[PDB]
Amino acid sequence: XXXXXXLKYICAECSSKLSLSRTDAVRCKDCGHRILLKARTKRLVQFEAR
Amino acid sequence: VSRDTWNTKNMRSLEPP
Amino acid sequence: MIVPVRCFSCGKVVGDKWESYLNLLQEDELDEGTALSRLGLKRYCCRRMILTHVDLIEKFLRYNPLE
Amino acid sequence: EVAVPDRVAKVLTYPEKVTRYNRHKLQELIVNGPNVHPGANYLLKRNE
Amino acid sequence: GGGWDNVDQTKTQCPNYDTCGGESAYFFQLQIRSADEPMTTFYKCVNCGHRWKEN
Amino acid sequence: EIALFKYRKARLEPGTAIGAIGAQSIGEPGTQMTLKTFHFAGVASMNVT
Amino acid sequence: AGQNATVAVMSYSGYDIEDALVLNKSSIDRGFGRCETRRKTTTVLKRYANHTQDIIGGMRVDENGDPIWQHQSLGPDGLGEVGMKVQSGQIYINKSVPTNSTQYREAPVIYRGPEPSHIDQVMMSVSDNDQALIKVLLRQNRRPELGDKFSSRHGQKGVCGIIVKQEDMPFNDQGIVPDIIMNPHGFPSRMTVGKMIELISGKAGVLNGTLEYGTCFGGSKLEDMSKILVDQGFNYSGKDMLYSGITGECLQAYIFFGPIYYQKLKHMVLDKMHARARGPRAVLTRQPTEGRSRDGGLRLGEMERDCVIAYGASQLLLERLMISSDAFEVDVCDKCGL
Amino acid sequence: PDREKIKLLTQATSEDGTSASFQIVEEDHTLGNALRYVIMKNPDVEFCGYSIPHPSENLLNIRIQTYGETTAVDALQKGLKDLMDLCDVVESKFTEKIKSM
Amino acid sequence: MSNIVGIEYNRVTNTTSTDFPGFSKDAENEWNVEKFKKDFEVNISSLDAREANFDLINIDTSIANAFRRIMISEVPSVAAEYVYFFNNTSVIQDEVLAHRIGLVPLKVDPDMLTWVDSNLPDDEKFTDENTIVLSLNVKCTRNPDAPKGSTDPKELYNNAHVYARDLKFEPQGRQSTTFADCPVVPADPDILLAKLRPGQEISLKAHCILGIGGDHAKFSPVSTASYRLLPQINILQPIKGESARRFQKCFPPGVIGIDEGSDEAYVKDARKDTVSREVLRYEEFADKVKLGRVRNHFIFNVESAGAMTPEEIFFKSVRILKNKAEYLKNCPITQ
Amino acid sequence: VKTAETGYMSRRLMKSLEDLSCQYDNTVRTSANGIVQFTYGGDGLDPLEMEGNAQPVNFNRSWDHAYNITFNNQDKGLLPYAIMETANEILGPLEERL
Amino acid sequence: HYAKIRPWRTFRLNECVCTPYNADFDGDEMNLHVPQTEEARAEAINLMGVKNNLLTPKSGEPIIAATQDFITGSYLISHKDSFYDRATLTQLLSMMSDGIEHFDIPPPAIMKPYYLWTGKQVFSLLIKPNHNSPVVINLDAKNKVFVPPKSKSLPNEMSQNDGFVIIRGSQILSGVMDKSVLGDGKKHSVFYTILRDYGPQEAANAMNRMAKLCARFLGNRGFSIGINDVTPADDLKQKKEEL
Ligand SMILES: [Mg+2]
Ligand SMILES: [Mg+2]
Ligand SMILES: [Zn+2]
Ligand SMILES: [Zn+2]
Ligand SMILES: [Zn+2]
Ligand SMILES: [Zn+2]
Repeated sequence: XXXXXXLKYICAECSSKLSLSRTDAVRCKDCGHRILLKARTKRLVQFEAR
Repeated sequence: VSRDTWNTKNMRSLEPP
Repeated sequence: MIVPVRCFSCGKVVGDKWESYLNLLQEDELDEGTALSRLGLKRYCCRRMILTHVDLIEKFLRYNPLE
Repeated sequence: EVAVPDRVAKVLTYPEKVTRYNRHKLQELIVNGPNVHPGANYLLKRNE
Repeated sequence: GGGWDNVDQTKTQCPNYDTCGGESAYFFQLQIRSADEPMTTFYKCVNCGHRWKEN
Repeated sequence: EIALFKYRKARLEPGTAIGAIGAQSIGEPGTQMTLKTFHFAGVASMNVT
Repeated sequence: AGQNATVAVMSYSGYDIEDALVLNKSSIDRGFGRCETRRKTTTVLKRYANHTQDIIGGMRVDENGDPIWQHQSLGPDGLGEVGMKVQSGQIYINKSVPTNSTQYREAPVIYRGPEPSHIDQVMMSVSDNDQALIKVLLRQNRRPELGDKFSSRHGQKGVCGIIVKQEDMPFNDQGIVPDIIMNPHGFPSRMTVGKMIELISGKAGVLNGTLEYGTCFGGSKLEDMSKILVDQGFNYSGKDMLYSGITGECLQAYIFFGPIYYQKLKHMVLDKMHARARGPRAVLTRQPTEGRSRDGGLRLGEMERDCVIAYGASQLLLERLMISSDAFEVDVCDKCGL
Repeated sequence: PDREKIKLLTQATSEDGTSASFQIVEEDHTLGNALRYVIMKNPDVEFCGYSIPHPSENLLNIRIQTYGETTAVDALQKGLKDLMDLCDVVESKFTEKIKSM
Repeated sequence: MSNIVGIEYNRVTNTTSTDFPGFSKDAENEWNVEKFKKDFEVNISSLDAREANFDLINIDTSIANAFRRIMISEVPSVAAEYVYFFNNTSVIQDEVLAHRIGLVPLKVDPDMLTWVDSNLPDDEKFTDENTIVLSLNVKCTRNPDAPKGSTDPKELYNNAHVYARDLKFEPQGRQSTTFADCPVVPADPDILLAKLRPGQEISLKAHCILGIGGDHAKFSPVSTASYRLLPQINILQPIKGESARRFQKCFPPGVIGIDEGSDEAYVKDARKDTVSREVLRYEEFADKVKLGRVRNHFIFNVESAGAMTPEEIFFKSVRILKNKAEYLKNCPITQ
Repeated sequence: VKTAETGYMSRRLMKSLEDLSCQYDNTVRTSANGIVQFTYGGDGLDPLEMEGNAQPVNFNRSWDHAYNITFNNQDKGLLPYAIMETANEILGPLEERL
Repeated sequence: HYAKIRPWRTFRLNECVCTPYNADFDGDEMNLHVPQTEEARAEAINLMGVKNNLLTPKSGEPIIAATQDFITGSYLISHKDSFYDRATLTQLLSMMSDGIEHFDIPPPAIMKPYYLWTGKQVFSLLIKPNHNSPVVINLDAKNKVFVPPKSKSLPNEMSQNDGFVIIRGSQILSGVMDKSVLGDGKKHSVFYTILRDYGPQEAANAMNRMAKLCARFLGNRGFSIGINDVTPADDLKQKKEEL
């Protein structure tokens, strides 16, 4: 046989899982933190093991 | 140890890719 | 950062010896040289692999952003 | 001689005019195109 | 006169060895080259007075 | 034959940029020499530049 | 900032003349000299006096549902996905600017890199002046390649002249293979005896399990290091009998063999390789631009012009200074020279 | 039938054999040195030596010059066969020692 | 001289073969088997599951080095080549983690896999005869315990350390049967692949294929394959008394002994000797000792990375040299 | 200081001597066709082609080269006067040409 | 130069031509220009070509010649203690060429008890590989370290060291291969003589031959520097202290 291949935001300090609705804010909802980071992509990323 | 594996196992990986 | 899997010069696996080296140093404390020799790190390249490693990943993990 | 990277040889070019002596070679270079090194990046037609 | 006896000689044969048999040369070393480069040495044959920098 | 051939070949060729060649031949050595006058330790002569 | 390379001080392969270094392939494979560069790009979605502002909407798809190639790693929000690779030409910030700063013209941030990067961080925030702020961190792993610069704490810097297979390297009785080979010719004129003492002290330290000291006016005495070396079976002066990796025979000279701390410098050839055939020109002078970022050309200055004149190459002068720099077909009146 | 592996270099070849350069692709010092040693053990061979012209190319030029007895091609063939026989001897000794221990 | 490599205080002498016709008027040492056959010897000092120590006696340096080079860079082995990250939220970058996984040696027998053909599209290139699939799914959580505050992160977090043993073999197709009796595991299960904190997760799978150490070091099957010429110590004149003890202290502990009675020093074990030529700096044994190395006596030490036995590695190296000689002989010479 | 002063003397002397070139009548002239040297160096010899010490021919090396290239143990050595007769047969056409 | 397309990202050059450029492979960057017209291209390769510019125009002395490791390898090969059997000699000649040059093996210097060639014969074959090569070189040169012969009346090649080079018919009869005979600034140089007698192509062939030979020879021979090379002897300690 063969073998084939194989918008959440994060609060910078409280690490909460944010989902920013259409034009709401750029602030965390649990604490007032204004820094949000994109979560890692859900799709496959392939690397050479070298 | 002291037992041959080359005799009993056919070396496939040694063929030129 | 984290201990390299293999010695740069030899290719000998040293990534499975970091923790045993740390426990040799801490539990029933040994000198660094005898701890390295007890792990089979005979050649000086494999010796320096463990002797000179700076475990920076532990310091990096203090800033874990996904708490 | 000077050794030149293939990456900079694929962008640095010489404007070789087609004659009766090198037409086959330049045809092969055009077929190769701009992405494999023994190739060519541009063609300037005689009447254009 | 001249006080060349008070200068640092060395053991080098000047390029003009086919004219005079000089095995000595007053010298001083200056690093007129970059910090990555080494130092440069200057020479002056005592048999003919011919100067040259061996770098 | 060798000596005459070498002498004939040694003649300056017409069209030579001999002025530019001389300028570079006199100026390139002028880049390896210090602006300050450095003398051997013990000469004690007049400090002619 | 560095690594303790196994170093054999010997002439080897002829690619190590003039400061150049011989690096071991398969030491690079195992992670020696492996580094990465992280680069941030900052864009602000600025509000305007017309109550309009920039937006980061986008990620248009093709009819099969897959994003177009320009938007392969862009995410639904219009900002590149963390972990995804960006090749040259792809957009990772799809910023649209109003045309009356209702209608938006595209001003996306496009990756212009000879080698691909990976988006490792996308930060969305605001500044103190209530304005959107997008920061994207692009990381890029870097293999030590030919022309990358290294140094050894003693002013002995150099680029990688050659990368050689491990089996081509000289080896000792235990099979130890140098990570780096440095030319002995760099020593006699530079007089870095401290580097030799560092090699011996580091060898004694690795064999003894103790980090040694090379402190100014002090440090670990050379005789104690030689005692450690002898007591462990090595030559007192750190010179080992090696075998040739390519002939297998004993090298006729003993080779200075031991660990030396080597720093990889920030000057990698990947950021220096530049080549322009044709492209951007400064309109004022109609000459090629000035920088590797703007794809500028190399300036043939007065000194190079003088060298070409001294060669007597009139046609090359013409080709370099008019034909390939600025050749304008002007109309001149023969009556009045205007 | 590999027509790209070994190539006679006609520019570096004498009339009526006895001197030739062979270009061998995908080979390096490993085969070059062993083959050179074995060929040099041939009494008719007066010159054996290989070179890897450039590290960037998986290539090997081996030079053979003989006396009038045989040709460079025959010397190369004899050397290759003798290398095989040497490898057989080593394999047999190693196998019998492994079995015995 | 005469087969002995000269170990002097400043130089090494007599390092070349000198065993060919044309070395001298006696055109001896011309090649023939049944001379090499009777001369050549193999002495296996020790054999282990991963380390072999054996002697190749009366063989040429070029042949022995060919074996060493082939062992290092031409014996194929299986290593991870492509890593597919479904999720990696650890502090270690994906490229770094992929490189570490590739460096992990796998206890999978070569010749049980087929070389990947590079001329195939990525969706038909990987087959069950070509590839081993290794999965890795680790998630960190806070330990539901109450130990001493801020202890070591082993009873403080769950799965804080990712080890090579967490790489799970995922049989594909007929691999469910062929590998049933020998499941693929890392040769060193306790390699520290990653360290990670609560909320961090690594989810990947890796495709492991045959490869060559010359291509990438991860494919090299020996942690070091090497040899050394057998040392030779010649005591030219008797050394006795305190001079004998001084002479004995210049060699590794068990190299040369002191006779009881006769009281003279004697060479007890030159195989134990590392050639530091420490005797050659003392001027009192300058005329009393000659240091050498037997040029055609090779003490091979082959230590396996873990995938195959060192005896198999050496036999494969000899086979590879023979096979390349055979293939070259069969190849037609092109003009 | 040397790095800062590189490209100054060469540039100045270049501005001075740019246009001096050897003419086809063996004169060094400006670009205004004015004579600077009626003959270059008063010799007409290129410094690049001087094998000797600012002289065109290395007599000793040339003599040894001729002796070795024409060496023949089965050849008769000339008398001292016959050597000069050959020398004056070759030189003297050229000497009386001037 | 003539372009040679290579896989890496650097402008590589032969170290022999580093001296005119004043380059030292330590991060140095150099500019490469491609002439676009036929006339400019011909002018470039015929007036500014490396082979046509082996001599500096300021003095006529050679400026493209052996650099450090090439000089050291040549000196070690031609050292009076260098003797090579037939196999080693032929391997040296194959490395000297690209394994594509015919060599007429001369009679060995030593015929009893063993057929041994000296390194000076190796360099003679470097100068003139076979009879079809026209390079016949005759040369008298002083090495930079020349101690005079034992007597005033004794000739120059009888130096107590190998300080005087004699080449007669492309055969090196005495003297080591030195900087003064293979490097820059000397008009008694081997490459200078080859140039002035047989052409830039012959001189460049000899220089390439030497460069390849040294690049392959030094690594397999072994040349190293260590702390013991700069450690003073015990007697020097007392002598220096009292002095
Ligand atoms: Mg520099
Ligand atoms: Mg530099
Ligand atoms: Zn928050
Ligand atoms: Zn190691
Ligand atoms: Zn003088
Ligand atoms: Zn007008």
